[PDB]
Amino acid sequence: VIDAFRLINANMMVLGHEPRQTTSNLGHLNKPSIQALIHGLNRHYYSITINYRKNELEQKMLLNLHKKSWMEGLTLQDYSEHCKHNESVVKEMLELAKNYNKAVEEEDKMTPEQLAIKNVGKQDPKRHLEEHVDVLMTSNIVQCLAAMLDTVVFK
Amino acid sequence: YLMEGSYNKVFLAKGNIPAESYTFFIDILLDTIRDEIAGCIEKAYEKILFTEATRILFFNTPKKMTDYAKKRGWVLGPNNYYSFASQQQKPEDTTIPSTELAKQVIEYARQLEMIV
Repeated sequence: VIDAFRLINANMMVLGHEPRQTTSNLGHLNKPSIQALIHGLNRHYYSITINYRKNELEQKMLLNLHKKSWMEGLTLQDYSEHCKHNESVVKEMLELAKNYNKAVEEEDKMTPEQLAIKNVGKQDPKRHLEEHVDVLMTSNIVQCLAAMLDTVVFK
Repeated sequence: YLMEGSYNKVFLAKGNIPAESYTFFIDILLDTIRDEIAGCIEKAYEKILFTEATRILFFNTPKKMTDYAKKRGWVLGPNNYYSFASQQQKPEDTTIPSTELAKQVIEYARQLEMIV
């Protein structure tokens, strides 16, 4: 949020004339906020449009943020915490599996107009299991592939 | 009889045909069967007596056993023959998977995160 302003004088307004003669329609693209109108604004000062100049060199330099070294992409993590994480995930998967059919059975025993409000205080396994599936698949696939190519990159 | 390994009945019936001579084809079958039996004996044996081959293959003692062994090289004499098998080529190497399994995982990832 950045704005730019210039002042005006009231004597010229006494003459029945308004400043900032208009020659084109590119000056009225943004409507002012109500709080700017609440204060002085057009009866005391006028805002002007703003722009940012961009060149290729600084923009190309600036995109290096959060880039990581070539070491971080070849480490294959410990083979002891990975199985612990998989074991942890599988149990909640099992519990959500057990809780799924209870909500599946009663999906139509109640009028659908209040169906949405029925899910306002308690969790639903259908939405709460997909994230487990996604993270689990991603971790397993990437951990396999890293070791797969590393077995032959080095000797 | 030929489909499975039973071979004695083939040569037994080869001297018993009620239709006609049929000798133009039984000889070809005999040659092929003798060759394949020679091929089979080469496997799963590290020791055998010289006369045992003469018993299994119906040429008894026509001097053809030594020329036949010249055809199928064999190794040693002393009334004995030997064969050697390795079969460890497929095991003990993980480099051969390293590329095809990488391709398979790449395929999983490719067909897992494309908008259809």
